[PDB]
Amino acid sequence: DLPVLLTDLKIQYTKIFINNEWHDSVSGKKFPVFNPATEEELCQVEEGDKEDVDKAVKAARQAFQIGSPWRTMDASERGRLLYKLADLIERDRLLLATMESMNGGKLYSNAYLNDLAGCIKTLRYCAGWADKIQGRTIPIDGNFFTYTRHEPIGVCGQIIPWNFPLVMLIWKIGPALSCGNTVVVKPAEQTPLTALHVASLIKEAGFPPGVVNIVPGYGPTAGAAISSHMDIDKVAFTGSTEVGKLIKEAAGKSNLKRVTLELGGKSPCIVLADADLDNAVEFAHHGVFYHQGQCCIAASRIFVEESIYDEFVRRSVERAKKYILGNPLTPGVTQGPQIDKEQYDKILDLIESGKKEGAKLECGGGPWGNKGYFVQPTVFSNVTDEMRIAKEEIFGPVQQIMKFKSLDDVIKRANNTFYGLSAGVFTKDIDKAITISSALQAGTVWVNCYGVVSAQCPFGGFKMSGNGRELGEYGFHEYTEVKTVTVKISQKNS
Amino acid sequence: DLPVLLTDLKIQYTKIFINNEWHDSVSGKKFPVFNPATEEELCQVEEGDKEDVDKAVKAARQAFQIGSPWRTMDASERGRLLYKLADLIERDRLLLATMESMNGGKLYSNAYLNDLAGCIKTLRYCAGWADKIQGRTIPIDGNFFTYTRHEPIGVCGQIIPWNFPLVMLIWKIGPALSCGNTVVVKPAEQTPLTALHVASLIKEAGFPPGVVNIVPGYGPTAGAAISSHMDIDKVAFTGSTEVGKLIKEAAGKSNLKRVTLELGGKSPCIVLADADLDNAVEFAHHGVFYHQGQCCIAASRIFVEESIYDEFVRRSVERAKKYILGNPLTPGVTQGPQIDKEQYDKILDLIESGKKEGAKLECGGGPWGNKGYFVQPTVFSNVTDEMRIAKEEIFGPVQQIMKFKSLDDVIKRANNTFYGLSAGVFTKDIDKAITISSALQAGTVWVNCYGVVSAQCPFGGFKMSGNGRELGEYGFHEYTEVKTVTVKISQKNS
Amino acid sequence: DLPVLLTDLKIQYTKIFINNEWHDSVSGKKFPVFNPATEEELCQVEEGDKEDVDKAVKAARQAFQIGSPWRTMDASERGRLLYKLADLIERDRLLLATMESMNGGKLYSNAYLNDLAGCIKTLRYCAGWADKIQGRTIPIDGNFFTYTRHEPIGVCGQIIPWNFPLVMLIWKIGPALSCGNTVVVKPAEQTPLTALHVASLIKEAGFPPGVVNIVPGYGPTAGAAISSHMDIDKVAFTGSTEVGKLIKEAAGKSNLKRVTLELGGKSPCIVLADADLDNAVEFAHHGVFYHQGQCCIAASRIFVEESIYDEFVRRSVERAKKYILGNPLTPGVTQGPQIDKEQYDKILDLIESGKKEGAKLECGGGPWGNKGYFVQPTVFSNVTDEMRIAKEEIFGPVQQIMKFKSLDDVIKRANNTFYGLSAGVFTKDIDKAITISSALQAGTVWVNCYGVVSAQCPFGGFKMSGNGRELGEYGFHEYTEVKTVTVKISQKNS
Amino acid sequence: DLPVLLTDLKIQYTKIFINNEWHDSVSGKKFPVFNPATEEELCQVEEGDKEDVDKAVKAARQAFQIGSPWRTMDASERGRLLYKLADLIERDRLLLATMESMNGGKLYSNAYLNDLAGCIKTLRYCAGWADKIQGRTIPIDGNFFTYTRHEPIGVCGQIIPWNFPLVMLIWKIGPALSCGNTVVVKPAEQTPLTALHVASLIKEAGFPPGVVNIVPGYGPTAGAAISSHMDIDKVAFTGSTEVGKLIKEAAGKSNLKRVTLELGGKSPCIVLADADLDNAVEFAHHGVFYHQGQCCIAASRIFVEESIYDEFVRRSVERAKKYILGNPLTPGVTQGPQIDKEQYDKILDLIESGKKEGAKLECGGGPWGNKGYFVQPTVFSNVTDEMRIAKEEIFGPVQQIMKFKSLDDVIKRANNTFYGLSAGVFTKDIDKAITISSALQAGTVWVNCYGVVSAQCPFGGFKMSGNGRELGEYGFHEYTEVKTVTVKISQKNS
Ligand SMILES: NC(=O)c1ccc[n+]([C@@H]2O[C@H](COP(=O)([O-])OP(=O)(O)OC[C@H]3O[C@@H](n4cnc5c(N)ncnc54)[C@H](O)[C@@H]3O)[C@@H](O)[C@H]2O)c1
Ligand SMILES: Cc1nc2ccccc2c2oc(C(=O)N3CCCCC3)cc12
Ligand SMILES: [Cl-]
Ligand SMILES: [Cl-]
Ligand SMILES: [Cl-]
Ligand SMILES: [Cl-]
Ligand SMILES: [Yb+3]
Ligand SMILES: [Yb+3]
Repeated sequence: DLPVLLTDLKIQYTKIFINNEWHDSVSGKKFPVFNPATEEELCQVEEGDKEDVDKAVKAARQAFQIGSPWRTMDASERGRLLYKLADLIERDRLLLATMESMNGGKLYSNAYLNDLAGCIKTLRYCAGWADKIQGRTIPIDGNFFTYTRHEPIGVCGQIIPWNFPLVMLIWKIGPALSCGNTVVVKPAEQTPLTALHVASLIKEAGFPPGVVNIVPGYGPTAGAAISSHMDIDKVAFTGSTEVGKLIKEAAGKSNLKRVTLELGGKSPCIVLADADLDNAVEFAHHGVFYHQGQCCIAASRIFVEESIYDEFVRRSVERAKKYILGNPLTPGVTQGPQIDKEQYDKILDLIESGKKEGAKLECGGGPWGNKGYFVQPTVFSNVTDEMRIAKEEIFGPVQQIMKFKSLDDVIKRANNTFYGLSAGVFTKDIDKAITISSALQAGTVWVNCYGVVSAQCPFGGFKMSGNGRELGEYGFHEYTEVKTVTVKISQKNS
Repeated sequence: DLPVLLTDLKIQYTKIFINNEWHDSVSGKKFPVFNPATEEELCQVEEGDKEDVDKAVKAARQAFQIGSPWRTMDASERGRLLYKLADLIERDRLLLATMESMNGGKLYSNAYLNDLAGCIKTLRYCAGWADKIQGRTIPIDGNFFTYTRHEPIGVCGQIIPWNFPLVMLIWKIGPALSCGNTVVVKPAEQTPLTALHVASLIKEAGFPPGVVNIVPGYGPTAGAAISSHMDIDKVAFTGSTEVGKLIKEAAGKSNLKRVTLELGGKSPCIVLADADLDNAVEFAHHGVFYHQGQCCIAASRIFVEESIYDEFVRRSVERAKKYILGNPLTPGVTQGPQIDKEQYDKILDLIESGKKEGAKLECGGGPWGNKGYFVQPTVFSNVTDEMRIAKEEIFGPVQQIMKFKSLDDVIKRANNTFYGLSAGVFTKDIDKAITISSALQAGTVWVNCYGVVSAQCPFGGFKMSGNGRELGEYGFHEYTEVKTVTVKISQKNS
Repeated sequence: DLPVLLTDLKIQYTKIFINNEWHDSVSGKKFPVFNPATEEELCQVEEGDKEDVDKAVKAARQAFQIGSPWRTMDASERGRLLYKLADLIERDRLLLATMESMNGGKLYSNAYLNDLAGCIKTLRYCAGWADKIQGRTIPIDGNFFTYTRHEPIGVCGQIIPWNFPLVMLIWKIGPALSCGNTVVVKPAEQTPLTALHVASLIKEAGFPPGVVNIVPGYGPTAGAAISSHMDIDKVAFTGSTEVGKLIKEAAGKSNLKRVTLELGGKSPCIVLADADLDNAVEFAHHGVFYHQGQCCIAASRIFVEESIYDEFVRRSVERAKKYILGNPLTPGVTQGPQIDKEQYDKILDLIESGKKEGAKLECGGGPWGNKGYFVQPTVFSNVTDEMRIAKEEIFGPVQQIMKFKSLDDVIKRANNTFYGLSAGVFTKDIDKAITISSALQAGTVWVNCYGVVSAQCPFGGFKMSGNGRELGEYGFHEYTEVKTVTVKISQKNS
Repeated sequence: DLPVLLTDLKIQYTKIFINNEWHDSVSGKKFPVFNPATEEELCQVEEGDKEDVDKAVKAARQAFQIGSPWRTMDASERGRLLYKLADLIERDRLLLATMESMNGGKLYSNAYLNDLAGCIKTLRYCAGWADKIQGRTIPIDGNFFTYTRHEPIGVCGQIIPWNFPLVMLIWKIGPALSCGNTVVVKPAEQTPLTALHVASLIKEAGFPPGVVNIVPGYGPTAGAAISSHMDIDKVAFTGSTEVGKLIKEAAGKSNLKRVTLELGGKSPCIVLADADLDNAVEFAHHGVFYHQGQCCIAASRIFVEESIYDEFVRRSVERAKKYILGNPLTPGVTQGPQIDKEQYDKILDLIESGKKEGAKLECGGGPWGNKGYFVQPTVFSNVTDEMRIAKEEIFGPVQQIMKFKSLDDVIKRANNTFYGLSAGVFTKDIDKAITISSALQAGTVWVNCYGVVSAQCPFGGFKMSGNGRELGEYGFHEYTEVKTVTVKISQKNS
């Protein structure tokens, strides 16, 4: 069942968080924060800029110094702190899910049952790794004793998008903190509020000051200050391809800091004639429409074998026509608004390109309502590979359905993109499932499902959908720096 | 193609191998070695007993001493020696395959193309791990530096069966030597000859003396001397369930040495109605008949869904009726003899139990020829779970075919055995393949194939088919002894 | 600080725990449980025997069936249950530490601050591994897809000693449960009480019924029923060498179940002339006297370089003369009783052998008090390697101090034992610390400390001190069974 | 001993290597290649540019296609090919060492005994990993089967410097090929010759065409074509900080290809008063002077405790005054030339800055000879942290020696650099060795030695000395791309 907050949500935490204390901006400037379902201002937040990032980095650098509490405490106690933070987020789950929905335009049902549960589970997963991060002893040639330390990197700047503010906050700080790093987090200008509430819980849990610093503010200002900072050792980012390129360039020009990126995609589904048809239609539908299409792994190209193409298209339209748009906090509402004017304009412009370029509009195709950034759920059939809605990430509720008959050809078409975040394969054939998934150039391939993401699985893109992996055992590698120590000895023995 | 030796095979190495020198038995006694296809003596071999094992253990213990060449050389040089040994076996492949066939009653085609290639590949695989065996550095609670050494165990006694003399020799010494152990090997009394030739190549490759010692001789004498020896750290064994129990008991009574066992099985195949029928028939046929049925992973219970049962039975009989029995060295011969009188008697007695207990004899069912331990390839249909040929490992060319209709029931029937070495599943359904293989209590489960064994895969039994794993990354664990070293330090840092 | 229970301890849980319900013994028989400090009966407990073990195994087998709640729940939820159990033990820490002290004769200060903290930390460590136990995907030769499952083994019988009842209970059930096994636990007849209280918390935490079963009772009865049971897949044991041999023999005779043993030791310390002398004296003192000497890793042979031998002996005697014997619940008491009459008699008989065989009695040497199994802390100097107190594990407060001058010789003397659980090295020289620790045949080697044991470190013996490892990453291997699944595919790609 | 080539070296391979065939440049242009010891031209080589890189990438992309020989062959056969290549380089060791010395200005003794042995050993190490690169099976939440493939990335562009042409060629292609990638290699314009000879051996070994392509040519032309290429998946680079920044920027602007860099350093040694003084002087001397100082790990800041500073300085000068300069092919010659005019000018300009800024010139300080880019081995004492020779990587035979008395302060001074490739610690104190090495921000820390690099150890920089690691188990991660495959199943079991 779906419990709700029984009193009005009151916003309390609006300031910059550095050394576990609340700071005004150095400039004194604040910026507004809006509800995307009403277009109304929720509150003002301190606007961080380069001078505020500079204060946060100095705090994170001090907290990382040899001999500091965060460097010297047991790894198991790092894990304890993360498990306590997860307990506190669970305590404030109603508050946090409500704030996430109100600020992010996110269905409250999903915010409470999915985002908040993913936050809690991911933190608990990360807490468990803290004292299980291990180096090696190595049988080097010669009379030496050689071991490795998988040390924390140091100060990690982490730039977060607006589509999953809480989940992405925990995906970033969970592994970084578990490995022993300190962090300077820059939440999306649209959605700083839940991150600042989590900062209050980081204080309450007892993390040493400066281990986690949060600087709300804008991208070209605070974000660029992070990417180009001379004392940040690593930057992690999730968001647009364009900013990703900006970050890697600024990183190259400044101090060659380590960079990992996750940059969205144009993820394809291949539905073979032998697929469980109803299962494939349902998973591909949710794959493209989840969170109003504002998901990096959106299943935005669905290739269906000709023998079943028309049935797939009809059943997808039937399912797309069943949505209730409105305020994401009202029960029964099944689609909320897009985040803001920029994304809203982008979706409408791409929908129009689909009409003009000759796609078949099966349903939707325009805006909705008198307030809020709402877009009708839209289905396009007979899409071809050269159309804009086939090539560009839309980040809206816009589904593309294509036909194929040659399996060889559709794999090339699925791979013919600079993106490569995820893919789906729907078939009952063992051999096809293994060989197709091996052939797709995508970081996660789902077979007979879609959008299944768990803390135990590494997640990240092939090609221009990004570099590096998050979560799972493998993701923790990107938050460590390996040191080899080689000691001369009189005689070694195996 | 299949090259052959162009001169008569001459036997040269017949003595006990200790400290890289050839020893007569302490007793002076020798024992005969026979060709199972002719029942004629090939040569005499020095008979090792407890006093000879005692000399070999003293040599292996000396070679393992701290400061010795084998303990102090680079791990990478241990690997070099193993790769050189593989090169030398490849050089003597014609000789070794011929000797293996003549002594072991093994088809020369298989001996040359399969056993010898598996020997060479497994050695090269093991050589690659030598300098990649690594311990850990561990973020222990408190102000300590903790690391682990994955040391060699020490002197490993290794008792080998007669069905795959060379392959089992390399499966044992490859990992043991790669990890840095020293070994005392006791080949089967039936088949000492190829092991002694390999000992000549261990000398030629340059292994330090005492690293590999080979003591030919009998089970209750030399083998029991190994299992009960007070200075052997580990015993590894492949052979009968009965001896396996004898070894573990003697190990418990003496010095609590580590024991790993592989003890054969009664491995089942489940063939669902949707299986590729011809593929399933061919793999199950070879699965049961390979090397005259003298294989631990023999597919000796084949459960076939009723809808296709009669077709499966007919096609299996058709395939079983196509064999040519004779001397395993003559080209075109496709089935050789059983190893000796004991195995021959055991197979005939079990075949007769099948007739008496009411199985349907589809073909074969008796002995063959005027010399050699030959048994007609035999197929039984309508087998039921209480018959002796359903319960006891036969180790002969005797195939059992059963029907089922309830998938739930046939999994229980497949699991209703104290054995658990391997199983096969034949289906085109993705879900069935994953769920059935997860549900079978067997160490290796093949899907739409059978008998696929490679150096990269751990191999071993569930339940009374044995303990521990051989080969793959996981197998190397059983040839190391973990030491934790914990050092007090003034202050640790992550 | 050291909080205490503010009301009398009342014993509640005295029955057999099977399927999360409390059972009387099948026989109806109960046995008494005593306080070793007073020799007074505390309560009666249901006496489990073979028929009760048979009920527990049937319950554990049912809970392990494919499709059961414990097999199908998320690994992460297995970890959740373990973290909840740790929370509950932390809640009942005062109760549990008091009961442990009263039943086990264990100083309350240590019981509360060390045993209970080790229980809580080890459980939390084990909970973190549950969803991080992973198999492999393997690049096998040929056109196949090969992966491994690291499955739970199944029903694990776990026999626990009386010296660390709670800690050993958690060391056994923590890893077993984290890996997904079900367990049948047989606590020491002397000390069943804390295990039965933990069983009440296993119920409260919500573990599915039959996942943990606890059968109090005696060794030759309930314990032998476990070792010889035909449907227990693995037995783990900590206790005497003699029973260890009995278990491995019964395991070999019955169903070849997997066995791991930890069997105590005769652990040596080597103190070089350059050692921090006061540091070495203090660590070696606690190493031998901890928990009245009833510790497997007791530092029961201390070899000290001649130049500093007399100073080491004097300082050790000074420290040994500072103890206060009495009831382990009274504050300020620094040594409690031995567990029972058998251990008490054994210690006194070995002390007398030391006197007769010519050791120098520096202090102690006899019993103490009018009630309770108390032994004066005893120090022997000028011990030689042939004396009984040099060879046999004493398990009492009896310290042996020896001199050496040849480092080569003292390493041989340190290694000249069938035991091999642990060792200590005290030196300021880098090279000596690495080379000596590499040369000692012991499972844990401490450098400039002793007795440092943490959940992150594998723990176990070389030689006759046992087989296998507990805790750390490596310990989890012994609670999994590896299954290789190899799937035929049309074409593989790297 | 040191064998030599008995006939004149004849240069044969001067063309671009693509698809295992020799190509002229698309332009027709060639460039000269010089001997740095004589300043004389050795031969002309085809000059590759963007059009040639484009041909090589197309070939490498074709060789990486699903279904190709390199994608479908057994991993073990990838390893076979690498071991065969190592055999062939060993066969041509005299030829290759001579060519390396003549083209690279590298002492023949080192070229034959060190570079060529490192090439052979590193290849054999890499060959062993090929079929031991494994993914995971993961106990994900929900009813799913999840596994990972550690796939090759794809086409890897690899830009090589002139100081270790062969060793760096093998460090790049060894791991890349072992993991299954295809490569486009751009050797230094100064030193293309040995790489082209190795290309002839790649053909001879039987690597499929297009797996290894080598495009000799210049940095701003062929190198920039690689860094900015839209179909190269990863670029690896070793060389200057400045080019490293250029590569990462071009990578960010083009296709966000993965980048790893190794960029030299300013590596410090800390010599405590208790150090073995002669051992520290010898290791620090070779650490700074190896290969005429043209080593990334040059020990270019040596901090010595005041009590022993003057003795360290004298002994270092004594050792530096014992060199024989001349042609690196003549026996007895112990220092060769610098690579070219640019490096030569840079060294002399930095030597002069040392004089002007007030360092104490102990020996050397100017050029040498009438031909060749020779520099006298130069020692500076009383260096301070603000001088250019303290801050800038010199890449010449120029040693800096500094004093300290505060250990806290000297660690800060050691860390006060944007570099971070390596460091050395010289002390006999266990605690100091562990705590100092933990505190240094450097990728490899040697204790009581220096410059010990082996194929089993990961190697790479902290901070602006680069990102990622090469060699060892950890280095192989950077040549794989992780794919998560998650399959819906009816019910999972642990
Ligand atoms: N890490 C090392 O081992 C190493 C090696 C060589 C030089 N260095 C440092 O660099 C300094 C300058 O030496 P250098 O000029 O010969 O080094 P460099 O970085 O310019 O040359 C190294 C490699 O990079 C190539 N390259 C040059 N410009 C390029 C560009 N725009 N794009 C892509 N590739 C390009 C070169 O052709 C060569 O293959 C040296 O003095 C030394 O301090 C370090
Ligand atoms: C034997 C040897 N001794 C050395 C002593 C002092 C300094 C450097 C040394 C060295 O470098 C190498 C070497 O091949 N490198 C390439 C890889 C990066 C490191 C340099 C070998 C080698
Ligand atoms: Cl992985
Ligand atoms: Cl495995
Ligand atoms: Cl370990
Ligand atoms: Cl590592
Ligand atoms: Yb369906
Ligand atoms: Yb010296």
